[PDB]
Amino acid sequence: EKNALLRYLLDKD
Amino acid sequence: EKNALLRYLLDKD
Amino acid sequence: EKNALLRYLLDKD
Amino acid sequence: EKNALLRYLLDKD
Amino acid sequence: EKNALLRYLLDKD
Amino acid sequence: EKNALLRYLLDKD
Amino acid sequence: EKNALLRYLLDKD
Amino acid sequence: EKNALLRYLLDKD
Amino acid sequence: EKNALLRYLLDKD
Amino acid sequence: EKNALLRYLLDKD
Amino acid sequence: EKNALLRYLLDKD
Amino acid sequence: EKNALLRYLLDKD
Amino acid sequence: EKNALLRYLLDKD
Ligand SMILES: C[C@H](CCC(=O)O)[C@H]1CC[C@H]2[C@@H]3[C@H](O)C[C@@H]4C[C@H](O)CC[C@]4(C)[C@H]3C[C@H](O)[C@]12C
Ligand SMILES: C[C@H](CCC(=O)O)[C@H]1CC[C@H]2[C@@H]3[C@H](O)C[C@@H]4C[C@H](O)CC[C@]4(C)[C@H]3C[C@H](O)[C@]12C
Ligand SMILES: C[C@H](CCC(=O)O)[C@H]1CC[C@H]2[C@@H]3[C@H](O)C[C@@H]4C[C@H](O)CC[C@]4(C)[C@H]3C[C@H](O)[C@]12C
Ligand SMILES: C[C@H](CCC(=O)O)[C@H]1CC[C@H]2[C@@H]3[C@H](O)C[C@@H]4C[C@H](O)CC[C@]4(C)[C@H]3C[C@H](O)[C@]12C
Ligand SMILES: C[C@H](CCC(=O)O)[C@H]1CC[C@H]2[C@@H]3[C@H](O)C[C@@H]4C[C@H](O)CC[C@]4(C)[C@H]3C[C@H](O)[C@]12C
Ligand SMILES: C[C@H](CCC(=O)O)[C@H]1CC[C@H]2[C@@H]3[C@H](O)C[C@@H]4C[C@H](O)CC[C@]4(C)[C@H]3C[C@H](O)[C@]12C
Ligand SMILES: C[C@H](CCC(=O)O)[C@H]1CC[C@H]2[C@@H]3[C@H](O)C[C@@H]4C[C@H](O)CC[C@]4(C)[C@H]3C[C@H](O)[C@]12C
Ligand SMILES: C[C@H](CCC(=O)O)[C@H]1CC[C@H]2[C@@H]3[C@H](O)C[C@@H]4C[C@H](O)CC[C@]4(C)[C@H]3C[C@H](O)[C@]12C
Ligand SMILES: C[C@H](CCC(=O)O)[C@H]1CC[C@H]2[C@@H]3[C@H](O)C[C@@H]4C[C@H](O)CC[C@]4(C)[C@H]3C[C@H](O)[C@]12C
Ligand SMILES: C[C@H](CCC(=O)O)[C@H]1CC[C@H]2[C@@H]3[C@H](O)C[C@@H]4C[C@H](O)CC[C@]4(C)[C@H]3C[C@H](O)[C@]12C
Ligand SMILES: C[C@H](CCC(=O)O)[C@H]1CC[C@H]2[C@@H]3[C@H](O)C[C@@H]4C[C@H](O)CC[C@]4(C)[C@H]3C[C@H](O)[C@]12C
Ligand SMILES: C[C@H](CCC(=O)O)[C@H]1CC[C@H]2[C@@H]3[C@H](O)C[C@@H]4C[C@H](O)CC[C@]4(C)[C@H]3C[C@H](O)[C@]12C
Ligand SMILES: C[C@H](CCC(=O)O)[C@H]1CC[C@H]2[C@@H]3[C@H](O)C[C@@H]4C[C@H](O)CC[C@]4(C)[C@H]3C[C@H](O)[C@]12C
Repeated sequence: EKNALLRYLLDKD
Repeated sequence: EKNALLRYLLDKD
Repeated sequence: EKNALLRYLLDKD
Repeated sequence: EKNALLRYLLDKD
Repeated sequence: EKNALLRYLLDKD
Repeated sequence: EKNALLRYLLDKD
Repeated sequence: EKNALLRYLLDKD
Repeated sequence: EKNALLRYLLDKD
Repeated sequence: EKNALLRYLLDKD
Repeated sequence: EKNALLRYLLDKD
Repeated sequence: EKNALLRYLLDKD
Repeated sequence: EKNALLRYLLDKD
Repeated sequence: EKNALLRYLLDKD
C-alpha cells in the first residue's frame, strides 16, 4: 500500500 | 524510508 | 467520497 | 486505511 | 547535489 | 537509495 | 543552454 | 524543422 | 556534472 | 516509405 | 548548436 | 533474404 | 530534406 501511494504521488515527477 | 519519503511528500497536505 | 476528499487533499503533493 | 490516511492529513486542520 | 536534483524533481509532488 | 529514487524519477526522461 | 535543455528533458519528471 | 526533428529524437528522454 | 546528467538522459536518444 | 525508413534508422536515437 | 546536438543524437544512426 | 541483407547493412545506421 | 537526412544516416552503410 505504501508503494501504491508513492506511485500516485510521484506520478507527475 | 518509505514513511520518510511519504512524510516529505505529504508535508504541504 | 473518501477518495474524492483524498484526491483534493493530495492535490499539491 | 482511507480513514487512517485522512486522519493524518486532517491533523493540522 | 543528489538532494538538490531530487528537490527539483519532487517539487510538484 | 538516492540513485535508486533518481533512476525511477528520470525513467521517462 | 545546458540548463535550458535539462529543463526540457526533466519537465516530464 | 530542426526543432521538429529534435523533439522527435528527445521524445523518449 | 551537467554533461554527465545530459549523457544519462540522452543515452536512449 | 521514406518516413518508414527514417523511423527504422532513427529508432535507436 | 542544433547541428552539434543532432550529430550527437544521430551518432548511432 | 533482401530484408536480412538490409538489416545487416543498416546495422550501423 | 528527407533525401538529405537519409544520405547522412546511410553514409556509413
Ligand atoms: C514505488 C516506486 C515504483 C514501484 C513500481 O511501481 O514499480 C518505487 C520506485 C523507486 C522506489 C524507491 C527506491 O527504491 C529507493 C528507496 C528504497 C527503500 O527500500 C524504500 C524507499 C525508497 C525511496 C523506495 C520507495 C518506492 O519503493 C519506490 C519510489
Ligand atoms: C508516513 C505517515 C506519517 C508517519 C509519521 O510521521 O510518524 C504515515 C501516517 C498515516 C500513514 C498511512 C495510513 O496508516 C494508511 C495506510 C496503512 C498501510 O499499512 C500503509 C500505507 C498507508 C497509506 C500509510 C502510509 C504512511 O505510513 C502514513 C502516511
Ligand atoms: C484517491 C487517490 C486517487 C484516485 C484517482 O484519482 O484515481 C487514490 C490513488 C492512490 C490511493 C491509495 C493507494 O491505493 C494505497 C491505499 C490502498 C487502500 O486500499 C486504501 C487506502 C490507500 C492509501 C489508497 C487511498 C486512495 O484510494 C488513493 C490515495
Ligand atoms: C477519518 C475522520 C476521523 C475519524 C475518527 O478518528 O473518528 C473521519 C471524521 C469525519 C469523516 C468524513 C465525514 O463523515 C463526511 C463523509 C462521510 C462519508 O461516509 C465518507 C467520506 C466523509 C468525507 C468522511 C471521511 C472520514 O471518515 C472522516 C473525515
Ligand atoms: C531531498 C529531500 C528534501 C531535503 C530537504 O530539503 O529538507 C529529501 C526529504 C525526504 C528524503 C528521502 C527520505 O529521507 C528517505 C530516503 C533516505 C535515504 O537515505 C536516501 C533516499 C531517500 C528516499 C531520501 C532522499 C532525499 O534526501 C529526500 C527526498
Ligand atoms: C542515478 C543516475 C543513473 C545511474 C545508473 O545508471 O545506475 C545517475 C546518472 C547521472 C547521475 C548524476 C550525474 O552524474 C551528475 C551529478 C553528479 C553528482 O556527483 C551527484 C548528482 C548528479 C546529478 C548525479 C545523480 C545520479 O547519480 C545520476 C542521475
Ligand atoms: C536546470 C534545472 C532547473 C533550473 C530552473 O528551472 O530554474 C536545475 C534544477 C536542479 C539542478 C541540478 C542540481 O543542482 C544538482 C547538480 C548541481 C551542479 O552544480 C550542476 C549539475 C546539477 C545536476 C544541476 C543541473 C541543473 O541546473 C538543475 C537540473
Ligand atoms: C526542440 C526542443 C523542444 C522545443 C519545444 O517544443 O518546446 C527545444 C527544448 C530545449 C532546446 C535547446 C535549448 O533551448 C538550448 C539551446 C538554445 C539555442 O538557441 C539553440 C540550441 C539549443 C540546444 C536548443 C535546441 C532546441 O530548440 C531545444 C532542444
Ligand atoms: C553531454 C553531451 C556529450 C558530451 C560528450 O560526452 O562528449 C554533449 C554532446 C553535444 C552537446 C550539446 C551541443 O554541443 C549543443 C549545445 C552547446 C552549448 O554550449 C551547451 C548546450 C548544448 C545543448 C550541449 C550540451 C552537452 O554538452 C552535449 C549534449
Ligand atoms: C519520420 C519521423 C517520425 C515520424 C513519426 O512516426 O512520428 C519524422 C519525425 C520528424 C520528421 C522531420 C521533421 O518534421 C522536419 C522535416 C520536415 C519536412 O517537411 C520533411 C523532412 C523533415 C526532416 C521530417 C522528416 C521525417 O518526417 C521526420 C524525421
Ligand atoms: C547536423 C547534420 C550533420 C551536419 C554535419 O555533417 O556536420 C545535418 C545532416 C543532414 C541535416 C538535415 C537535412 O539537411 C534535412 C533538414 C534540412 C533543414 O533545413 C533542417 C533540418 C534537417 C533535418 C537537417 C538537420 C541537420 O542539419 C542535419 C541532420
Ligand atoms: C529490413 C528493415 C527491418 C525489418 C525488420 O524490422 O526486421 C526494414 C525496416 C524499414 C524497411 C523499408 C521501409 O519499409 C521503406 C520501403 C518499403 C518498401 O515496401 C520496401 C523497401 C523499403 C525501403 C523497406 C525495406 C526494408 O524492409 C526495411 C529497411
Ligand atoms: C536518398 C537516397 C540517395 C539518393 C541519391 O543521392 O542518390 C536514395 C537511394 C535509394 C532511395 C530509396 C529507394 O529508392 C526505395 C524507396 C523508393 C520510394 O519511392 C521512396 C523511398 C525509398 C526508400 C527511397 C528513399 C531515398 O530516396 C533513397 C534511400
